[PDB]
Amino acid sequence: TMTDPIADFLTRLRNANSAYHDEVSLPHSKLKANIAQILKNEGYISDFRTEDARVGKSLVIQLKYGPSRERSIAGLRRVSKPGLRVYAKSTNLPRVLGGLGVAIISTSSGLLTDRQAARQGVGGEVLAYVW
Amino acid sequence: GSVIKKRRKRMSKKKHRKLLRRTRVQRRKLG
Amino acid sequence: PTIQQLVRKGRRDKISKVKTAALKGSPQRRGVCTRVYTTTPKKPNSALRKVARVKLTSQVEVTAYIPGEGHNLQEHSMVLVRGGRVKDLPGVRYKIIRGSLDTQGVKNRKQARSRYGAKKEK
Amino acid sequence: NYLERVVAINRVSKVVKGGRRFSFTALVIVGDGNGMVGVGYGKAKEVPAAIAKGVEEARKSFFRVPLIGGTITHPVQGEAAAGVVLLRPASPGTGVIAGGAARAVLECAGVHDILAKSLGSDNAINVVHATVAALKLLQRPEEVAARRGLPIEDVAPAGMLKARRKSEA
Amino acid sequence: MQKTIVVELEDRMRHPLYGKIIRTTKKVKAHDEDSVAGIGDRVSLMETRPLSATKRWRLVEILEKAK
Amino acid sequence: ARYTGPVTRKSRRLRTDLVGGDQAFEKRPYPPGQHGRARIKESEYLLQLQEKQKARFTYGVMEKQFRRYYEEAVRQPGKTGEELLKILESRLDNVIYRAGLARTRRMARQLVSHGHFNVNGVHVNVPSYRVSQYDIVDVRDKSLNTVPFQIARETAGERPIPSWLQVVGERQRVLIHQLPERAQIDVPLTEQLIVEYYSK
RNA sequence: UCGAAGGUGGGAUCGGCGAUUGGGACGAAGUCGUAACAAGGUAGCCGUACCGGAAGGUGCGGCUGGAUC
RNA sequence: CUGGGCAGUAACUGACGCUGAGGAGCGAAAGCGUGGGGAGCGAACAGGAUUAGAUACCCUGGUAGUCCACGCCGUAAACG
RNA sequence: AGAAGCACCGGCCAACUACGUGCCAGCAGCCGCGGUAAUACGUAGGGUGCGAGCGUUGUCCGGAAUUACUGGGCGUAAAGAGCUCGUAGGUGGUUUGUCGCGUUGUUCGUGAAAUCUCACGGCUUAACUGUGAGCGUGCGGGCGAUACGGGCAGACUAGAGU
RNA sequence: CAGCUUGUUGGUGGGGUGACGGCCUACCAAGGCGACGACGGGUAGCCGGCCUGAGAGGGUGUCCGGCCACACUGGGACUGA
Ligand SMILES: [Mg+2]
Ligand SMILES: [Mg+2]
Ligand SMILES: [Mg+2]
Ligand SMILES: [Mg+2]
Ligand SMILES: [Mg+2]
Ligand SMILES: [Mg+2]
Ligand SMILES: [Mg+2]
Ligand SMILES: [Mg+2]
Ligand SMILES: [Mg+2]
Ligand SMILES: [Mg+2]
Ligand SMILES: [Mg+2]
Ligand SMILES: [Mg+2]
Ligand SMILES: [Mg+2]
Ligand SMILES: [Mg+2]
Ligand SMILES: [Mg+2]
Ligand SMILES: [Mg+2]
Ligand SMILES: [Mg+2]
Ligand SMILES: [Mg+2]
Ligand SMILES: [Mg+2]
Ligand SMILES: [Mg+2]
Ligand SMILES: [Mg+2]
Ligand SMILES: [Mg+2]
Ligand SMILES: [Mg+2]
Ligand SMILES: [Mg+2]
Ligand SMILES: [Mg+2]
Ligand SMILES: [Mg+2]
Ligand SMILES: [Mg+2]
Ligand SMILES: [Mg+2]
Ligand SMILES: [Mg+2]
Ligand SMILES: [Mg+2]
Ligand SMILES: [Mg+2]
Ligand SMILES: [Mg+2]
Ligand SMILES: [Mg+2]
Ligand SMILES: [Mg+2]
Ligand SMILES: [Mg+2]
Ligand SMILES: [Mg+2]
Ligand SMILES: [Mg+2]
Ligand SMILES: [Mg+2]
Ligand SMILES: [Mg+2]
Ligand SMILES: [Mg+2]
Ligand SMILES: [Mg+2]
Ligand SMILES: [Mg+2]
Ligand SMILES: [Mg+2]
Ligand SMILES: [Mg+2]
Ligand SMILES: [Mg+2]
Ligand SMILES: [Mg+2]
Ligand SMILES: [Mg+2]
Ligand SMILES: [Mg+2]
Ligand SMILES: [Mg+2]
Ligand SMILES: [Mg+2]
Ligand SMILES: [Mg+2]
Ligand SMILES: [Mg+2]
Ligand SMILES: [Mg+2]
Repeated sequence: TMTDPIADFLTRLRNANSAYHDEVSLPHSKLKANIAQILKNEGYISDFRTEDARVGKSLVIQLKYGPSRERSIAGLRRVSKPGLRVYAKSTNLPRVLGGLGVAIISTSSGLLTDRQAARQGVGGEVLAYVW
Repeated sequence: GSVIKKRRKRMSKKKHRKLLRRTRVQRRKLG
Repeated sequence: PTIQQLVRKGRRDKISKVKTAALKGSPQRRGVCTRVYTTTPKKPNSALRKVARVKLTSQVEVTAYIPGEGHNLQEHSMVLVRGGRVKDLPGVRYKIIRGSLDTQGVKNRKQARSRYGAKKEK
Repeated sequence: NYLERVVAINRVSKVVKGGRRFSFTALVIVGDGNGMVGVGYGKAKEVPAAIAKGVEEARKSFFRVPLIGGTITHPVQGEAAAGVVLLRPASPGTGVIAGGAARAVLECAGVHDILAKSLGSDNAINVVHATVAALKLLQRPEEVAARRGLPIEDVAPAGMLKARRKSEA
Repeated sequence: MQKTIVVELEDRMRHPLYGKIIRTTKKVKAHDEDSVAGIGDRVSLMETRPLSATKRWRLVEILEKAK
Repeated sequence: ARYTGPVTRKSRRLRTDLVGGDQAFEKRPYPPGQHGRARIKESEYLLQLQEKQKARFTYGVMEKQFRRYYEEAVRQPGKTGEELLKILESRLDNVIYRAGLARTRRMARQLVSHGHFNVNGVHVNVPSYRVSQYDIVDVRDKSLNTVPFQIARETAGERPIPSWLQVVGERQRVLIHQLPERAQIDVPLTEQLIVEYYSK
């Protein structure tokens, strides 16, 4: 069945980014909203917002592309898995593309990326690498 | 030539069954 | 595959077959060296090869190659045997070191003169 | 003053009624030694003719390799037909470390500092195809920043930040 | 079994090489100065001096009784 | 142990004039032997091996000693080739070569081996000692009035003196300003191929 | 009383040898065929059953990793 | 007599889901047991032919089997 | 002036010509060489790599991403159970509040000494030693956190079922 | 190697011990362990470490140091902290 909507969301992102889709729609969960917030303020997508779905909430996000048809995301990868959870301390955080990409980190301070985790001093769950 | 891989197995199985039929009696039933 | 599968049954390495036997962790081992004779190699490389049936001090029996040319080995020479397998012969997997108790060094050896057993000169 | 290097010379054959018709394939890599590298396959009845054809069609298959001063910007893994080549940037001291087929391509590209590892097929041609694919996958901080909309300093790590200007003063 | 109680402990720990979280249980013995306890009985315990061959625990407080 | 053999032979084999001045070299720039003129196969391992042999026989350094120096150069922070050249320069026979108190390496080495040298007034006879910063490169007091030690005076002008050591007048004592880094190191050899070698 | 050793007994279990016998592998320029690869001369294979010096043959069902219109 | 599936309404429950080591059931054909049945076909078998031979292919017959009931078997290029 | 030998030279692998032998002797790790012109056997010369060491064996790791957590695969290359149901187990939609077990932050204690790494110091340098700083990844206590996972008390209908 | 366990699981009263304790004993109940591998078979001293490896891992436990076990083989007490 439907396991790990985090990976479902990022796989929807991959498939539509590879298909050059302007926008994606999916179910809304607070974790998805915060992941889309991270993706925004790290600059991998354009605006996202929410519909009044028939049930629940519906999360739509827009995919930004360069002036020509170049992907603004070069890929992405779920790292924390429901079959294998991966945790990282603040001193041994993952380095995505040596730094040119980022990793979504879940911490007691909420969801926040590699730079905030390193210079704020707490590590924890590593949901995914976007780059 | 993937059928050759089947023919080797066929020959080995055929010889084993032939040996069992040579010994379905006290030749092998005692043992 | 499905990491739960790995935790239920872990990755187990393939059995590494013992490359050398009859010596049981011994770099060399001596033998009474019965039945010296000469045998033929496989379908190519038609020649005649000097081999010896060695009763090793592991209380085993193996076939060994006599390297070099010439040997004084007949039936009961106390030989020292080490590894090394010849490609031509099927059952040869060991080699008597030349220059041991009752294996003299090969005569007229002036090149490489440590294998095959040889003092320099007089 | 412009580097060529041939990696593999392989004698192919075509079978006809009379017998076997032989030919030579000459995989060559042409490079400037700073950032310009191209790979040419090249085929001809004669070994130097195949060398020349490979050089001539490698010099028309060029692509820029993004470096930062002897090492690549970030680590990648190129996947060829069946070749897999993994590249990891190296500290400014330890030189090129690569296998026979990869080493030529990155030396012609002009990297001085790289960790290369062939994990997939061992065929030289597919190895160089995989390495080239990895160099395509390579990206620059200054265009990743344009890709993401954020400036240089908040996309590229401070290490490579301060390591860039140490070349050009 | 006559003033003896059996508490089935719980623990989760990181798998040493595959890194998963394995759920491992226990089955251990604790004291009851009063032999009243159903089946279930989320309860807490602390160590003692051994009161039998495999007695090392004591029931301290019983909460959310067996329903 | 030392090589104790021909020098121009290996200069020819390595295809580089290692020593300073050799008429025996440049007459037959090809490697010696009966097959001295054959077209050698320009292999990567080939030039790496000739290059490491260059690095060794330039300073008269033996194999496992060069190993040990390279395994501490790799471990030292930063880079490895610059520090490897640094330390192989810091060997005191090379120090004498830079100071100009010798004509060739094989007697720069022997002037140390034969005990004509105190560093901090300490009798040293091992040629592998490494000079530190600010140190004094001095001689025994009784060495004076000896033929090479007095021809060492007028032969101090034909060879330039590096800027990491200072040589003074009637007391033939050197002062090591600092441990020389990269540039003032004479470079008959490109040095990244040692670095590449030992990853094999 | 308990108690090592010892004795008695019946089992368990791990090995060695064994007349005789069975297959396997590797060898050589041996003997009998020609079963497969082409429609391989009856398409070939799978399971199963029976038969035959030997490859194999045949029946029943199946497959195309064969054909035909 | 009986199983499943699909669509629609949104009436109901409110995560009750997925998978599944072992395990259990089902499982072509052949085969096995007992009892029936047996037209046609048809392993085996026999004759004829072909052939150097022909333990085959082709022909003539033809037993088991193929069918039924109830058990057993539990295997197939059981394949997409 | 008393003081150098060892191994190897077809490709891996750095290092070649000649003579003697002629499927013989023999070499070899691999694939192969030698049947009258051998860079591959024996000798000579030369050379290469080393050097009080050089080679052979045996053992182990590496290369081997050829047990794959890092880091592999299963249509035809080895690999989907004949199919289904279902036990343990693994795993699990959306949302609210709480616990803080996992997770995570900090401190304290422990993690002996020696070993390994950094810096100096001395045995003539070195090997070796000493000192100071890391390592000691883990664990126990206290004080924080609740984003994710987990427990609990609930809620929803989107999955599932009626 | 799928069933192992009867002083075995627990309790009471005792004994015994330096000390808790089926450590032992009388009585009473019938429990405890196990597919997260009981019971069994084979192998093995363990460790900081050492070898290798980029690491994770793999091999190994020799000098040194720490812990344990043993002292011809097997069983037992004594003194004495
Ligand atoms: Mg084909
Ligand atoms: Mg692939
Ligand atoms: Mg491969
Ligand atoms: Mg009590
Ligand atoms: Mg017998
Ligand atoms: Mg045929
Ligand atoms: Mg046939
Ligand atoms: Mg025919
Ligand atoms: Mg046929
Ligand atoms: Mg059949
Ligand atoms: Mg028949
Ligand atoms: Mg049929
Ligand atoms: Mg409701
Ligand atoms: Mg099953
Ligand atoms: Mg059934
Ligand atoms: Mg039937
Ligand atoms: Mg029947
Ligand atoms: Mg029958
Ligand atoms: Mg009947
Ligand atoms: Mg018929
Ligand atoms: Mg007939
Ligand atoms: Mg019926
Ligand atoms: Mg099957
Ligand atoms: Mg079917
Ligand atoms: Mg070579
Ligand atoms: Mg000749
Ligand atoms: Mg030779
Ligand atoms: Mg070896
Ligand atoms: Mg491995
Ligand atoms: Mg190996
Ligand atoms: Mg594979
Ligand atoms: Mg699959
Ligand atoms: Mg297959
Ligand atoms: Mg299937
Ligand atoms: Mg189902
Ligand atoms: Mg199921
Ligand atoms: Mg369940
Ligand atoms: Mg659960
Ligand atoms: Mg959930
Ligand atoms: Mg000092
Ligand atoms: Mg020191
Ligand atoms: Mg120390
Ligand atoms: Mg310590
Ligand atoms: Mg529904
Ligand atoms: Mg009792
Ligand atoms: Mg009692
Ligand atoms: Mg008492
Ligand atoms: Mg033992
Ligand atoms: Mg590795
Ligand atoms: Mg010990
Ligand atoms: Mg010892
Ligand atoms: Mg004794
Ligand atoms: Mg006492």
